[PDB]
Amino acid sequence: FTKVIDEPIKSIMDGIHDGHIKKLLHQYYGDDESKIPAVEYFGGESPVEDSAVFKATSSTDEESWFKALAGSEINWRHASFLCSFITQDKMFVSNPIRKVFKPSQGMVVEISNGNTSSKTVVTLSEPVQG
Amino acid sequence: STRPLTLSHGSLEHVLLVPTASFFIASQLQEQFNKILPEPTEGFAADDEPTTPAELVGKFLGYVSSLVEPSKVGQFDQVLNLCLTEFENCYLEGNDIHALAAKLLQENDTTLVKTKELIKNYITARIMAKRPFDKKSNSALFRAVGEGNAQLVAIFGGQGNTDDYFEELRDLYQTYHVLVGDLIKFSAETLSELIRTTLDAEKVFTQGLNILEWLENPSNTPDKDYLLSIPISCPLIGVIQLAHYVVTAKLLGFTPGELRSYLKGATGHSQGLVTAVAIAETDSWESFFVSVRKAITVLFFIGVRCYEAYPNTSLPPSILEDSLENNEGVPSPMLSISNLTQEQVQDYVNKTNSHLPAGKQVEISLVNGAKNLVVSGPPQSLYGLNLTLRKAKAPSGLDQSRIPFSERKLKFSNRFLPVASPFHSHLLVPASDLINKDLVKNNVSFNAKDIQIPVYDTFDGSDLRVLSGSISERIVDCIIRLPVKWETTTQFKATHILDFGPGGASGLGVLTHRNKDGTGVRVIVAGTLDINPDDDYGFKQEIFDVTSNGLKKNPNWLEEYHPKLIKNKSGKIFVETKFSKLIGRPPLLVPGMTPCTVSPDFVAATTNAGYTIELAGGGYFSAAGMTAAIDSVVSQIEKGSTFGINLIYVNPFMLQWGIPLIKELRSKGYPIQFLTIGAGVPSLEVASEYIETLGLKYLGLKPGSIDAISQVINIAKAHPNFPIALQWTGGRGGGHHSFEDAHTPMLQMYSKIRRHPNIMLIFGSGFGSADDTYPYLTGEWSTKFDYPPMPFDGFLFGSRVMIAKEVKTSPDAKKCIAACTGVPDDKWEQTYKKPTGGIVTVRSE
Ligand SMILES: Cc1cc2nc3c(=O)[nH]c(=O)nc-3n(C[C@H](O)[C@H](O)[C@H](O)COP(=O)(O)O)c2cc1C
Repeated sequence: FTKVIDEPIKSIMDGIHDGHIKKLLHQYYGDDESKIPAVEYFGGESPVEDSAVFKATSSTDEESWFKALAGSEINWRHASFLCSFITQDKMFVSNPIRKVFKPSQGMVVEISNGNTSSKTVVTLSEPVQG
Repeated sequence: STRPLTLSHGSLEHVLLVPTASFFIASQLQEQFNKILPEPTEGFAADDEPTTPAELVGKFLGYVSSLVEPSKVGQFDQVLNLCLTEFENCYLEGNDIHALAAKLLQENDTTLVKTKELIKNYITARIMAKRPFDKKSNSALFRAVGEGNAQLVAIFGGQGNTDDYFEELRDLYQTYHVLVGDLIKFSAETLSELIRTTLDAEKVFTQGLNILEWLENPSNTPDKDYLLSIPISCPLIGVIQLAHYVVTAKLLGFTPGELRSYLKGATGHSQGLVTAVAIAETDSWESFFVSVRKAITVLFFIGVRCYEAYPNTSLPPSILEDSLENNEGVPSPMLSISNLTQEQVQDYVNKTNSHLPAGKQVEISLVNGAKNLVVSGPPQSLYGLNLTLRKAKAPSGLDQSRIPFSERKLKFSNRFLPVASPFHSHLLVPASDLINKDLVKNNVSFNAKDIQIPVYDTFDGSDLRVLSGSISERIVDCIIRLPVKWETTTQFKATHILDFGPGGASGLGVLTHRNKDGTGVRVIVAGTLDINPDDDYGFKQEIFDVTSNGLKKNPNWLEEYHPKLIKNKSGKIFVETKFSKLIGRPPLLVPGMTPCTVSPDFVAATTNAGYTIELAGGGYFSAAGMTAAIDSVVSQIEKGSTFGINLIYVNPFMLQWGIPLIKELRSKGYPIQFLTIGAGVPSLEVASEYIETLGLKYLGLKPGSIDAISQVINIAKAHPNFPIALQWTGGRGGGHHSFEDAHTPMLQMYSKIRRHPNIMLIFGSGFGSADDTYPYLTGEWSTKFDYPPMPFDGFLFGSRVMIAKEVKTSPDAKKCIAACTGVPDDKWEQTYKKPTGGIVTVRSE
């Protein structure tokens, strides 16, 4: 398959990806790009309600807690509570939204307009001077 | 009003709220039970001694039920009725007895025998308290079959599964006395009648067929070599099978006909087929005994006339000694051969049949798999074949890793089955005529209209309902002379299979499971109660469970690892695999290559195209040199772009600066997404170090062989939440390469790999185009080898990218690469001798 000299690496790899996409469209999506499901962003998936309220305790499981805070829809809240990394210029530091909302006794997260990404507001509240 | 009654045994204890109106009676028993109950030891490891509270309350139900008698109403009835109702409310949370039994085995330090004792006690208690199993259980499986989410097929085994088949009948008679007791006694009077009715029966039954006496007193039971003889083993294996069917019906509150109507179809390996036609005629508990009489009678005459046609003669002591001191079995009339093809075996039997006359020839009798056959014939003849085989096989502890795949001497196993007749052979043909006469003299005919479900013929896989001729005559023919093509008869489309047959985990169930792995079929072993640590097949408990543990499905690889398309908001379409889903970009990678990916210009340029690429540590000799390459990669890639790093495991010098550097650079947050470890797989303690310390998203491993894949699977099991990228490459790959085929190792290892949801499974060696990779993406590649589809999660492209514009490879080297014609997969191994397609193999330092 090594025949054409000086083919750009983008063109070889895209050639292979776009090859598969054309065969997978033909076989499993009757040649129709409209049948392809859409997400906001594709990635960061581990291989393993409008107005809600979540009271954390000492027993509250981290993973369950962030899955609830994140919501079902793929959008900025999903990223915010499930991305393990964010970027600072070119560096990849720990996600500070998952550090701040890390569950513990007293914390109370209220989600408002959960079903509309553009207007959702997550509001963490803790006991401050009683 | 009510008074607490403390019944105990050392540390374990249970409180029972007995009403005061019948308290004096419950205390009478409490004392009497405390006498028979032995002294409490440490860990309760001794026999006839409870190990959990549940066992103790069991024992108490067993003791109370022994004094009670069901004919007349006693004083103790009102205590049994209550103490039982306390067992139900405390320990059986709606579930059936078997589901508790199972739960006590895996959690607590209970032995199998104690659990069997606990089930007996509960079942006896239930029956003798005048509370029969009348109501239909809420078993998840039989719920799902009513709805249409499950399709049940029943299979019945036969001969050559265990030597100690009688222990299964002894276990049924003990543990389920009250359920099967009536069946087993009827089968014993039916056999005793057939012996005195038939002319020369008693001549074949030298030590009688008083099975009742053998079940009561284990001392009066004849030796195994008499029980194994087909005139006994035929009808008794039928009885065992019908007893498991009854139990299964009676604990589900179904009539036979009801349980038969839940089955899409039945079928049976060898004499199992007689049982399979027997259950398919059943309707009610009243007319169950005419369908049993027919089955037992057929198997009785098959077992007698086949034994009269070919009795087992004394084998020369020279042959018995040669077989034992060559790690083979005792020569019998059936020789299993594992891990050879049917053509390869039919070769060796055609060599061995040329030298032998007509009446001593061997034939292939059972085709249980692609690579799992059984040859029938005279035992001396099969010892012949076995001498012709032991010179052709490699020792089982030979190292063939350094030998190219096609030159490797084929290794296999060959044991003799524990069976005393050559079923499915020309030797038994003379018996056929005699059997067809004994079936019309005893009025035993199977009629096509009375058979309510399809029963699959073991030869061609056809239904026996659509037969023009006699069904009995065909079933006999299928057992005595026609071969069994098991894969051809199990072409039915079912989700669940119930193995009723004898042998449990060694039986027909587990074999059917190996044949059908990855097609989304779950086998349940309906006879044996036990635990499977793998959980690939289920046991008796799974039939009766009412929770979500009753309907467990097996992974269908084509549906579960189907490649999909997806698009993001910007409308860029991606191929969605387990791998691409993680890395958020197309499931193609440029693996680490010295010197192709040592260039920070080519790593940036591929990372910027939007593809994973490993920077090759092979081109670097210090942390300082690598650090300055990484800094150059970062400089050229966009914000949020990442890349990997390839380290060589057989360069310890390069790991002892590389691993600390990766750890340091990730602590400052450099965009190193993953580490790949080339040339061998790290040990568990080293792999655990890399996973937990290095701050990586996933870890690439590049297993050479089967043992290396098993070592990757062990690393994955240790860190079940951490993604492992198992980059499988055949030896046909560029650079340092193994001796292994690309396909054969994945066909063996793909199921074990897919048990572990954190292994992303990449395929390399010999790819350049969408055209050649697509079959690996959709899993059709494995349908050429007669396996179920095995889709892959991603691809790696080494050789293919060496002539890209951005690669530093000199112009005249690129011309020299592009001029190589290459060769197809089947030729590649020729590189070990001579220049094949412009490419050759040489040895490193
Ligand atoms: C030129 C070249 C250099 C390689 N260098 C390395 C290396 O440094 N480390 C490693 O694990 N594999 C290395 N490999 C093997 C590849 O990572 C991969 O196993 C192989 O390229 C895939 O086979 P293919 O070349 O037929 O596409 C190299 C392969 C080639 C062709």
